Order: sequence, then structure tokens, then C-alpha cells
Amino acid sequence: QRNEEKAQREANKKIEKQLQKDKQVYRATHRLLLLGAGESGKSTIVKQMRIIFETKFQVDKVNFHMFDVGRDERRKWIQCFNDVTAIIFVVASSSYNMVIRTNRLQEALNLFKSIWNNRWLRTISVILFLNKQDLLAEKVLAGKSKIEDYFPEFARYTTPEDATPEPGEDPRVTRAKYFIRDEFLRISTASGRHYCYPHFTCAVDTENIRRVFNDCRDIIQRMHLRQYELL
Amino acid sequence: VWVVGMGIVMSLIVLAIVFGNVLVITAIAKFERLQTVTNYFITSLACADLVMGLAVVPFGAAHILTKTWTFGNFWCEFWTSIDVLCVTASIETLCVIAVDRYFAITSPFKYQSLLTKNKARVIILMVWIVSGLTSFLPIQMHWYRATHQEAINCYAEETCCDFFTNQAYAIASSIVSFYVPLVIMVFVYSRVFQEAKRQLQKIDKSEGRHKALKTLGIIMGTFTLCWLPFFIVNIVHVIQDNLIRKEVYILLNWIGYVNSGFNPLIYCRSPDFRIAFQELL
Amino acid sequence: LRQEAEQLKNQIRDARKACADATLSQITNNIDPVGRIQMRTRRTLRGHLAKIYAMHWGTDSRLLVSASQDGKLIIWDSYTTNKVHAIPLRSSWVMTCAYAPSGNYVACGGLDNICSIYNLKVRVSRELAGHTGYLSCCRFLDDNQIVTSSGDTTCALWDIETGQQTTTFTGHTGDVMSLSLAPDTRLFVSGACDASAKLWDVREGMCRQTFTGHESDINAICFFPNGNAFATGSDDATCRLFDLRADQELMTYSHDNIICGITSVSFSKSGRLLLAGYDDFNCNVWDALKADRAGVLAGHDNRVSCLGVTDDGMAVATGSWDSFLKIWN
Amino acid sequence: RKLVEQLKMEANIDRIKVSKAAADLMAYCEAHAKEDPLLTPVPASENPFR
Ligand SMILES: CN[C@@H]1CCc2c(ccc(O)c2O)[C@H]1O
Repeated sequence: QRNEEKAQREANKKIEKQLQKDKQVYRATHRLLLLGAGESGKSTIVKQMRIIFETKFQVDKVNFHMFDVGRDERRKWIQCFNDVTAIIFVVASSSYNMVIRTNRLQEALNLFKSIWNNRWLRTISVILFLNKQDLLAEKVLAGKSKIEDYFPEFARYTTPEDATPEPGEDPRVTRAKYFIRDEFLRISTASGRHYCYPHFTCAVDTENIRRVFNDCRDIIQRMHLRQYELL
Repeated sequence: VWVVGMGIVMSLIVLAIVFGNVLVITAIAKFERLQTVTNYFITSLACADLVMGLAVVPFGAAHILTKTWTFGNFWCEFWTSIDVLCVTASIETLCVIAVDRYFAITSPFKYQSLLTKNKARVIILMVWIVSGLTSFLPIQMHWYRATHQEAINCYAEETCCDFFTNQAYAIASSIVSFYVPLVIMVFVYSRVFQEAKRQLQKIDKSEGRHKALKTLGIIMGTFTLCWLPFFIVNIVHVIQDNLIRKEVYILLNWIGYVNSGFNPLIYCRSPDFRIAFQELL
Repeated sequence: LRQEAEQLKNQIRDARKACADATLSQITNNIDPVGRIQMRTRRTLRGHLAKIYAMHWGTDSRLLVSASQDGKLIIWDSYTTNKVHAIPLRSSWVMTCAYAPSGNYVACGGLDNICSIYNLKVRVSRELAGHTGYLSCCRFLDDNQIVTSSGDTTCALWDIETGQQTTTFTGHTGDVMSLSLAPDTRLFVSGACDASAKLWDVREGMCRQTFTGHESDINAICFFPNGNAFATGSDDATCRLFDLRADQELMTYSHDNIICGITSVSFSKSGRLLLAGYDDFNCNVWDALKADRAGVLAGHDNRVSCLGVTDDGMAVATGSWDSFLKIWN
Repeated sequence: RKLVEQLKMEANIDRIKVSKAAADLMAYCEAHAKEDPLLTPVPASENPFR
């Protein structure tokens, strides 16, 4: 009879209403991904943001979701994350001297190259964090491992006068940190749908949440501007 | 000879408007990937331009070519009402599109919640309701008619049917249709340009080692240079002046008309729209 | 050490070369072509939020199950278009889905490493865990046994009540991305990120045969209805049809125009048509015996991610990243 | 390790000529061709979707 059809239509209407409510709840939530090395210190960034592992935090009444995929050398799950607003990349800037039986920083550079030139995620920006800045400063000041020993490009490298450094009270650590940043920046610029946003951060610092908020806002603004052809 | 030549231009304008707006509406409706929050406003603008180009442009061309209006007085009033409704709806939808763009750019986090399909439908319904009010209510109720002897003679005459309006109605129609949307559009586009310049400066500083000006320039030009002269002549001729001849008024009105055919080729320049048009044709 | 392995590989290569007398195309050159096929979108479901990942027709030719990145598993009635059920998933990401032949259970698992199973008579009856990596595909042998493909390069055979891995089919280099079952429950095969695609026996638990013979990244596998052959889709533009009895390749479906890989592969009821979804927005069909394309299906907004042909052969359902499931007949 | 034993087990298996397998597949496709609604014509009334 038609009673079964009427009941099925009622169930469909209820499910559609619930789906609309869920869509309203979900379209306002922004997804982020943590992609950092084991020694990169992603745990410190996770702790700073909180203050598969899913972390939810709300900034200015805007909800965020942060997913960490946790060896997996052949990353095939990366194509799943195509709707995320940005990809949070964490690389230990003090791990230049550390060697894997290829420097760890060079491995991170190769990982960044693989992520940037990915066919599936071509409109996904990257938020870059460089933890262990204090450790990098200590390593550069000590001079036990020369920055030019593993990176020959430091021979002709010069500090960029345009970039105003923080009051680190030492030109050497500033030059090293800016070289490390410029490597990633050149790798990203070698490819304008998505952008790279470097940041110098320390484990003590807790202002990373506002940095992520502002950077995601700028990412959405740039996406809209390019969609409307104003940039 | 001049009338024969004028017929070709009017026919070409009508055909261009109809073809462009029909193509835009078909592209928006046929493909489900094109449907979006802003594409609802785009298709409302396309519908308004299509109805105006189909209704008033051919009839205005017939009136100007034959120098006489064969149909009845009621049909002339209906044609004038349809013309005013369509122009008001088109310009109001341009203003609404600009407002939506400004809200999406300067308020990105709150844009998703602020604008939805229900909200877009409500906004479009409100725009069309206010346009229908401003058009039909003061026309079908004989509010716009003037007290001049010439106006009364023209209204009583069956064949000749020109446009004669009160100062009050002319001012109100102008401010409702063009002037307020002009101010809102200029403000929102100035804010959008400031945001774009800030973003360009930041991107230049960070990466190290324009387009927004050109786009806003073409949009503001094809809006202003098309509508502003007619909507300043309206107020001039209504407000204590006789230097506005009929030829100037009609020429500026027809420039405002051809603005409708100019709009779709600039408001549907997106690569997705181009791909949809290629698939359709 | 490796000398024995090299000798064994040479022996199997020689055996395969000796056994290949006349290729499939040589025999099939005297067969009538299928001809042009017109496939129309009979019904579009369009009840999803985010990109969907996998689907599975029910034992009955009506019901559907689709899993999306939105984390919602919605059961769809193809005939009526009404949504029978909507079971949310604890994990936001669901890499696959499955409909049991009984119809009383539906399994969905993803990056959570847990092959959650829902009872339809919608609560999680039991969640099966123990995989080091993410899941890729799940199939129901019966109402009490389910085989899952994991990112830890292992495939497992579970028991619902016990909740423990009855057998582990180890011995694979790359991560398995898709598996298919034989018409009977005895045999099932899977293809990994490595080009190797191996056949397995659920009882013995050993890889009886290993074909490989592909470029890289096999992403989809289906069984020929007869069960003697299975076709593998890969990230390479080609799609190949293997053979269990001959233990080697039979035909390769490649075209110059196509440069993208494969995402889902499924045969027709008679096995004459090999429908294969692509990273391009449109799916393609192939003459399984003539190796000639018959007709390109209509495209979606984004890439397709799944294929399914009804047990009755009524229609084929394709679901893309555009959150739309388009039933085709 | 166990890879050598697995390869040795895989090598020792009975195989049939590929011509026989191709002929068997062609025979199956020819015999069950009428059953498939996709390949064969589909009546307007038979089609549940239209
Ligand atoms: C057919 N001529 C009409 C007369 C006055 C008028 C027009 C357009 C928009 C308005 O807001 C108006 O008040 C013209 O198109």
C-alpha cells in the first residue's frame, strides 16, 4: 500500500532536516592538518594550540579542527585532506646538524617539496612553523657544527636587508634562521592559488594560536580575492 | 535611410541581450556545479536583464522607429512599468552582488554563516518586491503623472505615448534605483580595493624575491558611464529645467538599456562559466 | 640468499612465457564488437555533504551505502531516492564502506584504523581494531566474517563475535588499497601500492599466486563474474585483466588520450563490459574481450571514487568527489 | 627468509594454456550475454528506474 511510501517519505524528510542542520554546523568549522616530523616537536605546537589525534579550539567564536595523521613514507592519505583551509607544517630549524643514516632538515625540505607539488592538493596553503629556535641559536653561537658544513649555499648567502630581524642581539643566528626560512620560501615560490607563510616560533611562546587565526583569515581572503579575480 | 539604419542597431541590441542572458541562465540552471550563493544573485540579474531586453527594448524600438505607438494606453502604462521595474531590479541586484562580494572578502570567517541559500532567496525576493513596489505602485495608481497641460494631453492621446513625470516621483525613482545603489557600490568596492591592496603589499613583503584596479575599473566604468548620465538627466529635467530635449533623454535611456547587454560578458568571465558555455555550445 | 629467489623468479617467468600460446586479442579478433553504448543518468541521489570515498550495492538490487569525508554513512534507496538511514561515524574520515549480503550489518572504516560495524536492527555493535595503518576496503564474507585491507601492508579476516583477527595475510610490500571477493567465499585478491596484486585463500592464509606486472599503485580490483579472472586499476593510465588459471596477463586497456589513472573497476553481470572510473571527471567503459572502449559516461564535477554494478545487473552507480551518486543504466 | 619458501611454493602450480583460458572466457561471455541488461537492449517497462 501507500502507507509504506508515506512512512519512507517522512523518514526521508527527517533525515534531510538533520542533514541540513549538520551542514549548517559543519560548514562553519575549519579543518587543519598537522604534518611534522617526529623530532620536529609537533607535540609542543599541539600543546600550545590546545591551551589520528583531533584537536578542537575556538578563536573569536570560530571553530577549528586539527588532525594529525601520525613511518608511512609513501603518503597516500594526503589526497584525502583536500578540503582543509591550511596545512600546518612543523620542522625543527635546529636539526640541520642531525644526520639520518642526508640532514634531517634536508629531509624536511624534500617532504615540503613533495607536499607542495602535489596534484590533488594544489589549492591548499601551508602554514610553516620552525620550533627549537633557541636550540638553533645555541648551535649557531657554539659553532660546533658549521652551518656551511652541511649546506654549501651558506658560502655566498647574505642576510636580507629588507627583512627586519627580531632583537636576537646576534647577526649570526639571524642569518642562519633567515637562510633556513628562505630555503622553504624558494621551494614554495618555485611553483598563485596557495601560499606559504613562514614563522619563527619557540616552545616557550604561546601566541601561535593568534598566528594561526590571522594566517587562516588571510588564506581565506586571498582565496576569495583570486576567485573574484582581484589578485 | 536613417530609420532603416536605426532598425539594424536596435535589432542587433535586442538579439545580443536575449542571446547573452539566455545563455547565462541556461548555463546556471543546467549545470549543478555552477549553482552557488553568489550565482543565485547572478542568475537574478540575468533574469532581469533578459525580461527587460525581451519586453521593453523591442517595444521602445518600435515606438521610436514608427514615431507612433499603435497599442492601447493601458499597454503603454504596462510597458513603462515593466521598464522601470526591470531597470530598478537590475541595478539593485548589481548593488546586492557588490555587497555580497564585500561581505565575502572583508568578513571571511562569518561569510559562510551570514549567506545561505535561504538567505539568498530572501534577499532576492526582497529586491524584487521593492522593485515591483517602486515600479507598479506609483504608475498603476496614476501617482507619477504631471500637472502640465502637455502631460494631460499626452496621457489622453491614444497614439502618442511619451514619458512625463512629476518632480517628486522622478527624484524618488532615481534615488531608489540608481543613486543609493551607486553610493553603496562605491563604498563596498573602495573597501574591497583597500583590502586587496593590503593583501598585495603583504604578499610582496613576505615573498620578496594591478589586477584589482583593472577589474574594479571596468566594473565601475561599465556601470557609471552607462547609467549615471541618464540618472543625472532625469533629475535635471524634472527639477526646474527645459534644456533636456527628448532626443538626449531617449539616447541616455538607451545607453542604460545596452548596459544590460554589456553586463553578462563581464559578470560571467569565470573559467567555470567559460567551460560551461563551451559545453553548452 | 637472493640467488634462490632469482632462480625462482626466472623459473616462473619461463613457465609463464611457455604457457602463453595465443593472446586473448588473437582469439577474439573474430568476435562481433559490442558497439556504441548510450548510458543516461536515470536518477541522481545528491544527498551528501563532502567528497564521498566508496560505495557498495546491497544484496538486493535496490539499497545503497555511501561514505563521505563528512563522516556520515547514509543508506540510499536507488529506486525511490529516499534515504532509509543516516548513520554518523565516530571517525570524521571513512575510507570505505560495505553492505553485508544479509543486509543486517553495514561496515565503514577509515583512517581511524577501526573497522566499525553497525547493526541495522543504527548502533555500533562491535568495533574491530588491531591494524597498524589505515583501512582501504572491507568486504563481507557472511554475516559473521569480514575481510579488511589495511595500510600496514596486511589483510585480515575478522570474526564479529570474537573480535579478533582469525587469520593475517601478511607478505606484501606496499600498502593494500583495494580487495575483491570471489563469487564463492573461498578466494579473494587484493592489490597494493606496490604493483603486485596477489591472490589469497581465506582458509589456508597463504598467497597462492602473485601477478604484479603493472607500473605502480594499483588502486582498484574486481572479479570477473566467472571468478577465473580479475582486473586491476592503477595510477598508470592502463587497466589490465589478469587470469588465475593462466597465472599471467591477458589484455591491457590503454588509450593514448587518457593520461590519468584508475580509481574503481567493476565488471558487468555478463562480464562483457569493464566499467572503470578515472581521475578525470568522466568514467570509461571497455570491451573486456576486444580491449576497445565502447562509450564514455557522463562526467561529474570532480574525480570519481567508486563503482558498483547491481547483483541483478540493473544499473551501475558511480559516486564522485562532487558528493553526488549518479545511477547509470 | 620465508620469501624463498613462498616463491618456491608459488612456482610449483599447474597451469593451462592461455588459449584455453581465453576460449573459456569468450564462451562464458557468449553464453551469458543475454542476461546482462547493460549490454543487451533494456525494455522501457523492464527498467525499474524509468
Ligand atoms: C522608459 N523610460 C523610463 C522612464 C523613467 C525611468 C527609467 C528607468 C529607470 C528609472 O528609475 C526611471 O525613473 C526609463 O527607462
